[PDB]
Amino acid sequence: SKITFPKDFIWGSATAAYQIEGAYNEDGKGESIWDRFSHTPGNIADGHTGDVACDHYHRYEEDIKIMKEIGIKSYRFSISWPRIFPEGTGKLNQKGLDFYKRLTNLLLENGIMPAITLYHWDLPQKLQDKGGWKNRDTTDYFTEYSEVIFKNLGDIVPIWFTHNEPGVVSLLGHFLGIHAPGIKDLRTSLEVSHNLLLSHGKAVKLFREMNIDAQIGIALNLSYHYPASEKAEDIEAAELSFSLAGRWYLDPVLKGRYPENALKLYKKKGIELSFPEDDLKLISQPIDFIAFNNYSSEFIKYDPSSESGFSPANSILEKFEKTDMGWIIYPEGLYDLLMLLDRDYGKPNIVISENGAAFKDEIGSNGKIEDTKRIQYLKDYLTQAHRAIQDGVNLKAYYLWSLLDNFEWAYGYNKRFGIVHVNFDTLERKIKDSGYWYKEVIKNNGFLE
Amino acid sequence: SKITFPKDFIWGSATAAYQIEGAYNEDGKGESIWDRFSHTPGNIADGHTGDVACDHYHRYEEDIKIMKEIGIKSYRFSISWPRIFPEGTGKLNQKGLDFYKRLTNLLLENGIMPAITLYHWDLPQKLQDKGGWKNRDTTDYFTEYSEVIFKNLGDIVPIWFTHNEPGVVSLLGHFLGIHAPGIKDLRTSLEVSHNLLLSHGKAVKLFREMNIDAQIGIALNLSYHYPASEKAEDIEAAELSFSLAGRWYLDPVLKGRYPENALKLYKKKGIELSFPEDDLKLISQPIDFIAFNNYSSEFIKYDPSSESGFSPANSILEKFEKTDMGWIIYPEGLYDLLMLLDRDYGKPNIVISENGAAFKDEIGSNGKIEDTKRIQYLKDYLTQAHRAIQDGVNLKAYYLWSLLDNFEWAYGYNKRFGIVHVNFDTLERKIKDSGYWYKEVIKNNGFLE
Repeated sequence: SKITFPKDFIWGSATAAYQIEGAYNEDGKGESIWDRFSHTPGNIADGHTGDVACDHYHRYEEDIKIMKEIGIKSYRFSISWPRIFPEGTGKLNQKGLDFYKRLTNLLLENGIMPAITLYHWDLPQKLQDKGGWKNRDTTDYFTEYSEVIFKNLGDIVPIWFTHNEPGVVSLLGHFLGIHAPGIKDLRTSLEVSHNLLLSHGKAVKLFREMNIDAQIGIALNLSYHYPASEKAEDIEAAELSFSLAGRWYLDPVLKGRYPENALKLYKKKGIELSFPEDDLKLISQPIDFIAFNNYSSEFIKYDPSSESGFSPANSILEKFEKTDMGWIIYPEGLYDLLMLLDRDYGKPNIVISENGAAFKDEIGSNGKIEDTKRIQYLKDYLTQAHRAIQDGVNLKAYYLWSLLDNFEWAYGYNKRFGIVHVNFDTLERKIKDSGYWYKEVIKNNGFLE
Repeated sequence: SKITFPKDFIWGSATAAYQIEGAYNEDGKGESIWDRFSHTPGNIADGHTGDVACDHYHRYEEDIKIMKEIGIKSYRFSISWPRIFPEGTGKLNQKGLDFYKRLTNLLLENGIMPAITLYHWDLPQKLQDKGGWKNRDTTDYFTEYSEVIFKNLGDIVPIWFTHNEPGVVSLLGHFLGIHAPGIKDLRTSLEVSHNLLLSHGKAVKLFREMNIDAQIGIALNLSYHYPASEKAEDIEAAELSFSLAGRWYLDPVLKGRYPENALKLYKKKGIELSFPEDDLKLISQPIDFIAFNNYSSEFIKYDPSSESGFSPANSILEKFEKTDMGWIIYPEGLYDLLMLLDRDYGKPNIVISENGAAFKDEIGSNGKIEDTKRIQYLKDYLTQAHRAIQDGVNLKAYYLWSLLDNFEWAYGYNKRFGIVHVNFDTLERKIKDSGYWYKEVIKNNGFLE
């Protein structure tokens, strides 16, 4: 029927600093927890690292020329804290500022709109030696680094994101220890989650003290959690999952409270931590939008066997086509989530910081990546993005993960979310057909479903 | 019978940069191969690191005050290449220069004589990413860093050392892989040995050209290798040891050649390497003294089972008292060595860069270390040091390993060579009776054995 998005609708594409930049020990960059986690056997697939990656630190001219060829209206990227403070606090590395100052000024001049994320998982490894995000002092040092970025880049950068997916940091990084910094303790994982949100609060508070003419938010990891069957135990098992997962960070930020059903689950395993009541008021600090990262959806069943009181319903999930990551494809799962954010947090302004997919790419005998599946995935999800805007959602932006094939954390370079293929041996970019598609979607401001 | 050393004789004590300094990521210091090797499980005992160590970087005032309170006339220490050049070459780091500038000036102003080692194993990790010592271009970068140190600290600082124990670096670090950078390939272990020596040559050749009013040398790991029995297979086995071990580095430096018997061992397992045979004239470059590091002596027997063609004669070695390291005590094994270097290399000027011993220390109820064994060890070895000077040897200096308790590489902090006890929780120095002994031994010159 032709879908057309709002005229003012910002199209964009996203990347992260460690994932693409490289140059892990150049121009006075301090070590990050990821440099350190990446160097140790057993952590990354095939013993990959982010030492070189896409080498975006040197080749950012070539990238921007590509970005403009496709003609994205907004490039979402991450600032490396260790390039701005190698020691987390103290001596400013002016080289690392200049790089991001330059990059932003090349974006503005090429008519592309900058969208900065202030913490995309790096954490200087020096703050990790004094406890990292467990040491509350880190939340102040985050604010110092936030301050210096705002002074320099404040006004000229419209869209800000304090943190990317604090959910995965605390869960994978501090409880399961298959992300950096590789810690494995439940109590610590909950102390960090708080200390992260607090750090978001302190940045917003400072962002209002300075009065930067720009919009700030927080990028959360969010999926819809559907019950396995419309039965009291399974509906409740799902509501507890979403609470432990995405509502644990949504409710403190937007409702100035932690979800009760989750908190009860923690104390039933003999764990309470007395969050000071003032900290939640500081976390709840009003924000100009909520941003989130979606890819799939979860199907939870009741399970006394898991100490959680629930588990995935693998019976149901083995009915969907799966991405290369093993994650189900379910486009409507996006719509229902948008509607959940609309009908639980007061019709806020919504941004999509990340949405995309990972399929096995090849360069064919024609020297081209014909990733019809990625394209299929994309347009399916974007039809449900549109559907939600039609039914009254305030979705202001869509950022495609990712612009470039990059370092996918504990999977290494074995998974490609890029719309621009990157050969990690030659560092040659080949714009995918999902790149050329996206270009036309931005131009036409839609596609004929 | 009282022994008295020459009146000019320089008494000293020795430490290394990574073993005491700490501040492993402060004031722009680049990562080293040791920082990297320490941070990986299964390398260092009890997962110990040199991240903090004795924290000499911040507490050097205190450590000089002690150095002056005890006699010592010269302090031998190591400069961290990564503090000078974080990337091994290119951008300076003036904060790293100023630290070692300031340190040396406090030594000259407290009437103590500086003795600098230029490479004590902390190769910048960036150069290890481009092949490290196996990439010949590291032997040029070594010279660049040497240049900058000579410009600033050349004429002041009388004693220099190009390398520390390049025998261990190549054997442990690049064949056995139990030292940094952890590599396990024989071929690569000999290519590095050559590249290290070559790097020594280039530094001495650059020294002079600049015309620095001071003496340069090289600190080599050196024992004596006694045959198990006075038999043709055992005498020869012992000669082939030594040749692999210490002579491999002695002969190239002082004779301009590699030991034949050894080279013949390496071609018998199908391994040659084309020495450009003019590098060897650059390595052989005359040098003002030869320095070495002795602790024990080896007793080799013939062994067709060991693909070496020899092994330790455990039958004999189990008749000596043993240090905490498991190394035999044999004082006369110093003398015979001091006669072997005196005979076979043209009565050179000799320095002892290191001697000392590791015994289990306790703080008694009197809050004092009564390390009678360390004192016993010391005086036993020094008596044979004297004996060699009486029988003609040109031994100009003795440096006690070590001033402080430190990071003993793969053994962690489990081993104490120090004459100054260091508590690696509090960082409190308690001078170790062996310390107080050594103060009197410097003041009255020798001692009554």
